[PDB]
Amino acid sequence: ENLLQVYQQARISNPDLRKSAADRDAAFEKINEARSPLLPQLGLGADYTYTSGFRDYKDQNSNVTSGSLQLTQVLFDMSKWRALTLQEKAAGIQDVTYQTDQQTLILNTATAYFKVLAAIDTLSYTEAQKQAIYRQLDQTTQRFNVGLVAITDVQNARSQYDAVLANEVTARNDLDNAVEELRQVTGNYYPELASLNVDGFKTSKPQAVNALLKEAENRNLSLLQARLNQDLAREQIRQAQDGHLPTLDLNASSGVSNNRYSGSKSISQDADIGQNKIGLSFSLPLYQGGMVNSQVKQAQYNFVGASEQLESAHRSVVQTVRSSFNNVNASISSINAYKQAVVSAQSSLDAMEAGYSVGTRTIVDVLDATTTLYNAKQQLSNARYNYLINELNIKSALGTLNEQDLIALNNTLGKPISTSA
Amino acid sequence: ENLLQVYQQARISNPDLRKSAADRDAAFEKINEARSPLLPQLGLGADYTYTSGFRDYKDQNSNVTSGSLQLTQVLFDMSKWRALTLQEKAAGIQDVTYQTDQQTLILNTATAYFKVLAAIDTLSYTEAQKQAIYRQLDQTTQRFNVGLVAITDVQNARSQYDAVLANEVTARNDLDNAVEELRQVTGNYYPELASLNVDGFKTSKPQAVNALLKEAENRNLSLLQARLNQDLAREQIRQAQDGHLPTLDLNASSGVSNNRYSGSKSISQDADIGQNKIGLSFSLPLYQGGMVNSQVKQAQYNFVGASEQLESAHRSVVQTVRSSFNNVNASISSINAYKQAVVSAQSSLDAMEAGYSVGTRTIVDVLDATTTLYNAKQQLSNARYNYLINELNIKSALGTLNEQDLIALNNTLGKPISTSA
Amino acid sequence: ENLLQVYQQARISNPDLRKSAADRDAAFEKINEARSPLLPQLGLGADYTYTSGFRDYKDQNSNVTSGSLQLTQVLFDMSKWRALTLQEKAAGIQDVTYQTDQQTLILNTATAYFKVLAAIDTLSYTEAQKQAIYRQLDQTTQRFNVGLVAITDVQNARSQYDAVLANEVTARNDLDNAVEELRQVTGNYYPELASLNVDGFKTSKPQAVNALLKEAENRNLSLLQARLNQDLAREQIRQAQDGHLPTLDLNASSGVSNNRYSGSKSISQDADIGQNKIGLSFSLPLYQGGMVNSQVKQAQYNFVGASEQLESAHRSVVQTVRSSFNNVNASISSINAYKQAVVSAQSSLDAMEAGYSVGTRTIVDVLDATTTLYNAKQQLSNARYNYLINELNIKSALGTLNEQDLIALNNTLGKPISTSA
Repeated sequence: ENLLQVYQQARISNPDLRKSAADRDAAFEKINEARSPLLPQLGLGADYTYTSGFRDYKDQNSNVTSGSLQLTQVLFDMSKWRALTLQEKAAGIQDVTYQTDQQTLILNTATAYFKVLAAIDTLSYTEAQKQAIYRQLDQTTQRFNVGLVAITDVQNARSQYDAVLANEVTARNDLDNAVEELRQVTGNYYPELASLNVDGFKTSKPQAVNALLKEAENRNLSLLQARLNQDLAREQIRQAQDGHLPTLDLNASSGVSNNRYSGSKSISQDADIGQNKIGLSFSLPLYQGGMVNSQVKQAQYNFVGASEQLESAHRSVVQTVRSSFNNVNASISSINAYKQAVVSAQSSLDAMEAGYSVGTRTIVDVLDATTTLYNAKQQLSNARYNYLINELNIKSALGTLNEQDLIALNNTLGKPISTSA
Repeated sequence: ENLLQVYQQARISNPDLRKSAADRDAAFEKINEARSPLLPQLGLGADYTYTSGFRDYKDQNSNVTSGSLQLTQVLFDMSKWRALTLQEKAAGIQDVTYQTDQQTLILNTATAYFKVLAAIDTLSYTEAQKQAIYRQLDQTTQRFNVGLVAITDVQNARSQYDAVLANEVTARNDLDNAVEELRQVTGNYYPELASLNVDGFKTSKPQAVNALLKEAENRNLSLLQARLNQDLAREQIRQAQDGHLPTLDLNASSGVSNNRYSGSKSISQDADIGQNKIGLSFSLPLYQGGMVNSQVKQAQYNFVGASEQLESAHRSVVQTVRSSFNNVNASISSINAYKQAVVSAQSSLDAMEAGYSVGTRTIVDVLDATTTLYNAKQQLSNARYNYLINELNIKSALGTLNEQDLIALNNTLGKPISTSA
Repeated sequence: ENLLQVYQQARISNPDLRKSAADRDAAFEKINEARSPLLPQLGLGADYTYTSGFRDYKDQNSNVTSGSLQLTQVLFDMSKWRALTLQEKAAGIQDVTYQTDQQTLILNTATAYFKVLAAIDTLSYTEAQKQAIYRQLDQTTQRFNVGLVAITDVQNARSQYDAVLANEVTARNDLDNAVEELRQVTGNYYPELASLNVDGFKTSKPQAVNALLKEAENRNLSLLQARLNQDLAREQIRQAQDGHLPTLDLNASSGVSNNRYSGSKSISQDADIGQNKIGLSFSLPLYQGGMVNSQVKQAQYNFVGASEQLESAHRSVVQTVRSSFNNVNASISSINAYKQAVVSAQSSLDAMEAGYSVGTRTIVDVLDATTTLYNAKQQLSNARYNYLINELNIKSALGTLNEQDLIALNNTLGKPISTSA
């Protein structure tokens, strides 16, 4: 149909993106799950015991029926506060991952679309190669039936034709499997896609690499995730440090009991009482053997690990940006080179035909020139499509990949073409 | 030896499969580990305190020697029941993974076997190519020593011979490394394997793709694992919902104590008592700040995630099945094409020899035709072996991969051949 | 600059290695975190309640102000001891992983260095190929302007020149991206590297494969990690078995309270008391429903799993060693073969030039011979560099990879060469 519509259908019906969204929302709710303990923790309890006497208390039994409405509340517990902040930061991380999955979806959809298109172009060029080989083979066959050309040329052409047939089979299989991958990405089978407009296709030199690097270190996603994890490790250090601190707990209750002491020797008086109390509960772990002073060092070493992960991510980002810039410029230069190559190879094929007419060159040279020509055409098409893919990879490293780049692309796509075979 | 015996030795002595089996059994025992808490939790305790008086209780000491035979039991705790069911479902999942590992073992063993065989065939064809090149080179050398052919042809043939030597070295290394991988899979080194019977080799068109897809969505393993995980997520939702519910606990004891109050101001009476009691313990978390109402939403979002994983698995399965069907048909068509190509290339080589005898064609064309012929033979052999591998991949996507398919294959294998070099 | 200096800069400024070191130290501190509980666990508590009377205790209130200096200590708890030993073993495992990361760093640095060098050599040979093609094209152009050669040869040469231009573009891009990867590894951009000294380059047959296998099974790192995990599983079995055992706990306190009973019906006497006690606390889980007898079976099955992982690691090690030995010998044989091929191809190119002068051979054959010659040169260079890489892979499987092997290598490197283009 088109690239934009394909991305729409994907975004609407892609499961990996939906799973990342689910995880994001699950984290944003784990936030409340962690806020819970800082809120009142009202409860309720009961009991019914039957005490007896095994020795020295013989015949002194009892029948209790107790209830309780225990309530709890936390006035100072920094560990829970830090866990809450940690969960907020993890939610931010999962949001970043959702963004990354959006970008990955756009990129994979475009990659599959252009793989399908390159497969179509390759199949068409291979079929054209086969047709040209068959034309030459038929010419030689007729000129042999009359008595001009020898069986040698016929057999050479037959061999080349068979090889081309095998290559065509391979190309058809590749095209079908590419359509299947496109389906796996989007969900539907596309019998007609939007082709490329080479009559107006043009390449634009990318922007300065230093500006790309600034925009990347500012807006990239893996780097952002790394620095978020660094902040998370800092907060973990603080969480561990908070182990040295006290923990208040405003308790409360509405206790009630119904004692019914029984037995012969039972002397105590049956009492049905109710006890309501409200009090605090301090705590201060003076010493624990080194749990806190060890968790702190662990958290500091994990913070070091996160800092090093951040540096590694910066290096990977620089590599990605530089490689994408370089291979974009390379795709441009190769487009130009393969254009010149196609022109020169068509000229050389005409010259080889002239020579075969004369007698200098041989049909094998003609067929090799034809193969070279059509291989050059294939390489040119693949270079165009790789240029597009590499532009997208650039815009991905920058984290500025969105439907707008896909619109800029779709502006390029022109007439439709079938995925048949 | 043969493919069936190789698979037997593997299944008997493959460590990855054994590890998956170990994990399966570990889960089936974690079942009982989780059933435990629902069973009585009898225990035993003791104590020996020496109380004193810091202020207002001075000279009022004590010496207690207490014992206890605490017993516990759970009459209503849905969280534990749901954990038990969860562990049962995880055991089912691990069983599915064990099945998947069985299939993967069969497939990897066959892949390695056929890689070794293709390496042997490639090495043999390369050696034959070298021998033909040397025959032509010796013919030219003699015809030059007599004074017919020029040094030019000798040097061309020498160059081609050297290139073939290098390719032969590469092929020998590949064969040896393939034998080593086969060993890594099975455990033993195989100096004689069972070759292919091309004199009776034939290709059977696979069954309809729609029937394949039905059988796959019914019997595939990744899809089954995905739906099992979906059910697991449902049970997790119920487990979380169960947080709103009460929790009974039938307590019990046989308490005994021996108080020996000491001190000058000690007025209480020394008592050696025994207290046996049996009672219940209700519980009802009216409010907790949102822990349950948050765990529930988390579980619902994880259920959504599992549903999306299931859809992704369905898509991947469709892709796998369609790709396997397509590349099977492609292997058939390529077998036929490369057969025709080998025939035509042998004919063209004979024609080039005739031409070199005449004077039209040149020795370079002869050697290029020979190289084409033997490359075509290599491609044909590799196409056969890939057809077999792709049949196996089909039967894997369907989840119907077992020793029976390997027997159907081994029926194909014929005379033995050595892995030497 | 050089290989040794590059490895120095890497080791000093590589983030992955630093992260592995951080994890190692974090484990060696988790050791103390786990030793903690076996040490005194002094604490401190307080309380302030206001009891009332709901029914039958009306007007019998209270105002307590309690304190406590609870102390704890563990005299027999085998679970904690086994956890301590487990953490020690995990620290050993992480140390092994740090060693593995050191080796991986050395190997990746060398791989990137030699990839860059091979890219430089390939680019230079491609530029030389282009220059030779242009020389032949200019000769033909002049001989056509005078009236000797036909437009046919001119066009053939033009086509070949264009193809070479495209290949040169690809090579330049590959070189730049390789330099970028080298940067990602080390941290700095290297405009001048140390080239290879082919004038004294030589290959040494590796040592016997059986000795390699002994040294590997003795000093390899994955195998060592596997057996360490096996021992860890044994200790886990013992940890689970320890669930049957008792658990003493030397309690202690310095309790103090200030009761201020209030109310009209309040008859009890206000008391400000202090209670200091010190006692033990036994424990003996006679029955638990099968938790211990199930954890034990789980640990035994996990021990089986670790044993199978160990066997798999042994097999993978054997495969790695045998493959490295084989492909080293293959690199040697291919070096020799490609040397002979380069010599013979240069001779054949001279012969083709002579023939074109005569009239037998054609310019297409000349250019094909030139392409073959320079492809052979590329293959020779790549074979040298792969021989070096495979020597390093050998020394890696043996676990004997260190700065000394890099020094042995750097001894090979000679004059410098630029990474420009």
